[PDB]
Order: sequence, then C-alpha cells, then structure tokens
Amino acid sequence: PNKTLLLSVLRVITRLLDFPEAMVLPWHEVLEPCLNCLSDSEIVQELTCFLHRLASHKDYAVVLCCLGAKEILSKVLDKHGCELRDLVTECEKYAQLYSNLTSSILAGCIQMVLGQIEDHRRTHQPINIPFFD
Amino acid sequence: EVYANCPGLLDEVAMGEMEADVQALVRRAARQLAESGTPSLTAAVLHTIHVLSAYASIGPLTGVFRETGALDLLMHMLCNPEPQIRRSAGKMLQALAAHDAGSRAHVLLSLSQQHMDFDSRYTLLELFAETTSSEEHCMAFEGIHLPQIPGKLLFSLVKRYLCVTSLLDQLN
Repeated sequence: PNKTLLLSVLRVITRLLDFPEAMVLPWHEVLEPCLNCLSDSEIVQELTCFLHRLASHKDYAVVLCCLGAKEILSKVLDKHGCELRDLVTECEKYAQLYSNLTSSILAGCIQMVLGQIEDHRRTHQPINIPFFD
Repeated sequence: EVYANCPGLLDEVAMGEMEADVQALVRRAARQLAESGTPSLTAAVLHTIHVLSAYASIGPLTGVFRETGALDLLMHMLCNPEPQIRRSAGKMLQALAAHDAGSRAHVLLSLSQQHMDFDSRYTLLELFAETTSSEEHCMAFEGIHLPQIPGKLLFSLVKRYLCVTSLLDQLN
C-alpha cells in the first residue's frame, strides 16, 4: 500500500520468503505490478530485494525475465539485481516458446468449443458439459 | 450435404507393400539402435530414419503406419541418446502430424509417462510446438493482453489438452 504500509508488507514478505512452499501458493501474484513500480528509495530497494529473493524455482525467474523489465532495471540501477541481470536476462528461448504455447492453447480450446457446438446442432440433444457455461 | 453444397470434391497394393517394407526397415533400424555403439551403424540408422520419414511423407496410409506399430519404435527412438537422430525423428513425426492428430496425441502421451528435468519438460514443449504447427492451432492472436502463466502450469495445461484431443478424436 502506502510507502510505510507497503514497507511493512515488504518486510513481512521478505521474512516469510523462508518457506519451502512459499511458491506452492499463487506466488505469481503481483510480480508484474512489482516490475511496473520498480520510485521511493524504500520501494526500489524492496523491489530489488524481492527480485534477488526470487533469483533462486529457476523457471519462476525465467517467467520474470519473460516479463522483461530490463530497461526499467537499467534505469533504476543508474538511479543509484546484478545476479538476476546475468541469469534471467539474455535467456529468452523460454520466452518465445512459452508465449507461443499459451496462444496455441487458447486457440485450440476455442476451436474445440465451437466444434462441439456444431456437433450438438447436428444431433439436437442439448449441450451438457461441466463448467462449460 | 456434399451433393448439395459441393459435389465435385467427392492401387493401394503398393501402399501396403511400402508399409510392410517400412516395417522391415524399422526392424533393421531398431537392430541398428541396439547396435548404436559405433558411429558407422549410427549413420546408417540416420539414413534409415530419413527413409522412414520419406515413407511417412504419404497422406492416406497413416492407418498402416500405426498398424505396423511404428509408434512404440519411434518413441523408443526419441529416448535414444542420438541428438541429431532425435531431431530428425521429431521432424518425421511433425510431418506425420498433418495426416492425423490421434497419432500425435498418443505419441506424446506415452512420451510423458517416462519433478522431471527442465530439459525434459523443454523437450516435451518443443515437441508440442512442432505439433502446434498444425492448422488446428493455426489461428489469429487476440491482439489483446494474454497474461503469462507459469511453467509447471504450462505442463499441466499441455497434458490436459493432449488427453482431451486424443479422446475427442477417439470418439469417432
């Protein structure tokens, strides 16, 4: 929240990062907004600290590099991390692969739905598939 | 419906012969694969795999291609440590994919059943991209913000959709 409130929240998050299942939850919660904000000196320091904590689930940092705020990282570095700049940055094969895969999944699911609609048009029986509506 | 909308659109001995010949070729190729300890036989196996792909280049004989049980041999070949031969076999499978989907679905599904390696998950993803080169996945992007999902989630989604497509074809 506010700089002081967000500072206390960042302190709590950094402390609780010591869990072995901290990523078992939806850990990819606000990483994108965090990169967007990554500011106040406390805010920039906390964003760098969270990134460095995430530097160790390598694919999670890979998703972070797919977010790809390297330009903002350079600007924030010039305003006053390095390990993430070495590892996460300059590894984008993952990025193109995962982008293409996500788009492909969307397209395939849509095509399946439309096909089922047409098939039920043929048969005339009403459509009944779980969670479809 | 074809008669009403588009009526105009409406020698297999050699096909079946080539299917049996490819069966013998796959037998010899597996013989070389068991002998894949010398690079001469490895090169011969690569040539045999090229021949197998050329055989796979046919359209309608997919029924025979699966009937000869080539799928399991190909799967074993994918588990071979021959990297160039692995890539070639992947290209051959991709060329097979356009003919039918169920073969691809079963192939990758069996390929899964082997905290797996990030390289292994990468291999699965690369094979799935080769598959997704299909026209069914060929479509337009939304031109809108498609949020990025995590990796293990991507594995789960890929497995789910693969089984889905398999079964959906299977109902026919």
